[PDB]
Amino acid sequence: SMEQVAMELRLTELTRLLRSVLDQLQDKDPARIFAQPVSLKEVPDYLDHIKHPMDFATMRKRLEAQGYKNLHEFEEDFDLIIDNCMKYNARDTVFYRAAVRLRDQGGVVLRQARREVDSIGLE
Repeated sequence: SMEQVAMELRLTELTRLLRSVLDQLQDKDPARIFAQPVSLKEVPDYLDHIKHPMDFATMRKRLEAQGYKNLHEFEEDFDLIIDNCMKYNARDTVFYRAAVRLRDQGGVVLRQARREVDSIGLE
């Protein structure tokens, strides 16, 4: 149907915007600490601690499959990256501190993303 195609175009539009947002957020992780999933070979107990692992590569895979229906779902996954890190790692670590900086700098980006999604009406 035509209505279905129009909804699909809206999803494609949202995906384009979120790709730009994802690129901007990942730029705030210059150390690439959050670029890839935590390795279960190198951290074998990780899933005993963290029940829903997340990372930028995994978000990008979901994004390119148009798997985020709205900004809230995208933000959920970004918050997992930060929140998982701040639980597993202690405050005095480069990992925790990178997550704080990513959260703070990312908030700026997500503030304007929300306005743009509302403004152009993408969800």
